[PDB]
Amino acid sequence: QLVEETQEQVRLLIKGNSASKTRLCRSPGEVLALVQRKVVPTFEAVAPQ
Amino acid sequence: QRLQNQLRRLQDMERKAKVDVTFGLEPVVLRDVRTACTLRAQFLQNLLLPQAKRGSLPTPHDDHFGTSYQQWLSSVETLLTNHPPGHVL
Amino acid sequence: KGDFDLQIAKQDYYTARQELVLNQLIKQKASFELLQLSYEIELRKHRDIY
Amino acid sequence: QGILNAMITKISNELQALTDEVTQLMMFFRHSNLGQGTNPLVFLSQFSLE
Repeated sequence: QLVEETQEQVRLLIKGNSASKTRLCRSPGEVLALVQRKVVPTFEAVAPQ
Repeated sequence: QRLQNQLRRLQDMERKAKVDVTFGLEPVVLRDVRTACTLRAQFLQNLLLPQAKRGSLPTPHDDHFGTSYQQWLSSVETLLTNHPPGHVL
Repeated sequence: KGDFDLQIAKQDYYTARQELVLNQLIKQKASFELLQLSYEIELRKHRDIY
Repeated sequence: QGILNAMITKISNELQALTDEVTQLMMFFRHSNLGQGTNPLVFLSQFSLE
């Protein structure tokens, strides 16, 4: 019973484990998309103002 | 003046990241990562403590959801503040 | 008794090593959660300074 | 008008100081190319996690 419940536990672990690597592969990407298009434009925009 | 003070505040995050703060030599980054991972490991172990294997009544560990998370947040705050992401990597 | 004891001596080993594998996955999940939380904190800092 | 021009010179010095602070703070957020440890390790999203 512990083995089958731990198989369910392994599924409940891997459902987040598989997603974590994928979202950390793209974790630089979306933050840099916010950087080069939203935050850094406001970083410049103070000085020409 | 307030944003100059903001500049003064934000000119120390990377400055504190520059120094390799080191407590036993093993840096504080490695010890803090190990301690924070130990706390998160306790959190996941309470998540993955087998309910049917528990001899007593099942304990809904929402206090372990909250207070252990806050202690983990304090440890992670210290870890990120004192250390750079590169040697974190 | 012998037939049960051989399999139980193997089953304690199975339980210990499978819990070791579980704790390895737990440590990996902890490290990934820490790294993702650091990314989220960096994103919040970026938005606040913005 | 002379005092006005002197104080506009003062405020222009203030604006140059503001632009100096802005330029000082650009290099932390234009730091997107962290492909090395030599460059200050500012943000984690500027790295490559591979």
